[PDB]
Amino acid sequence: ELTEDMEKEISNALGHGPQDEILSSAFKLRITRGDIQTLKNYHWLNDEVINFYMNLLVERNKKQGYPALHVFSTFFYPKLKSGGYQAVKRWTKGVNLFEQEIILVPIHRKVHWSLVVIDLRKKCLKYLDSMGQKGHRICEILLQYLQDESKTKRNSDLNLLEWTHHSMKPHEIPQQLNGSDSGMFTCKYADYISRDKPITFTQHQMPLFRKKMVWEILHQQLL
Amino acid sequence: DHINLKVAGQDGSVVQFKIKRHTPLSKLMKAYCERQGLSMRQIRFRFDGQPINETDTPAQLEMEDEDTIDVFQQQTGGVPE
Repeated sequence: ELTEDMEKEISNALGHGPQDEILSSAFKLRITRGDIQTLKNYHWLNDEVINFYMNLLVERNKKQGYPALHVFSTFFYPKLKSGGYQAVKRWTKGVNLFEQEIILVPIHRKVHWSLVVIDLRKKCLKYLDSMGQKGHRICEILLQYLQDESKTKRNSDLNLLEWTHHSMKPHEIPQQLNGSDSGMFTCKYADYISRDKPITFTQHQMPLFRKKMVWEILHQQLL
Repeated sequence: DHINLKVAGQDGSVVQFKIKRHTPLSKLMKAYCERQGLSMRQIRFRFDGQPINETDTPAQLEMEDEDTIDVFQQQTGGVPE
């Protein structure tokens, strides 16, 4: 499924060369060779690669007719947890969250990547983690955020009684078996959940996924 | 004309700047790095959660007086402790 020229192109992007060389530009982001290399085996993905891919999921969904998706920046959560609604209020200029269906919130833990899914169509939150960490409290903060967004942007409070939030069972969602693919799991969780697809991948696919993601980023086209 | 932007880092610092609404923000960003002892590669300038390009201008981004530009450090991740 990966042409010999696709591989030759991926190999070229991951190979030797200056850090700063820009290899793909879109969404006001500039993915340099240094960013792309975090996609090498055993390497830790950075915010640039994740925000970029997340932006691709939104575009892909619009093009292939999947649910209206909205993705927050990897910087949103930390900013929220530290300055509350006021610090992130304007981060939604001219876009009504509630006109969306699936909302993705990437979550950066000091040295680990995580994902929160807000399904407006079912009014339920879900925390996804490849290393089984807990996130009940993260969803609470996010839900409170929605409430404040609703009252502040469309003068009407959410009926919290309708929303429900369940943390995913380590035996339901695939877990990572090593020490460096949490960023990858986060992106692939988001990918499958954006398409309402059962998360059926395993740690075994990660290497190919990594290879494919560099091609997908350079070509700004998913596979 | 002249506008005043505030650059706020994650460490609680705030740096005041004065620029014309039609000046590309490049010089401001570069100056910020120099003063704060930061490296462009490792940080991220954001205006209301959106990234800023050196070629962007306060006008093109519709910035008002006393508006704030946020600065973030890079994030990396593989496994938790």
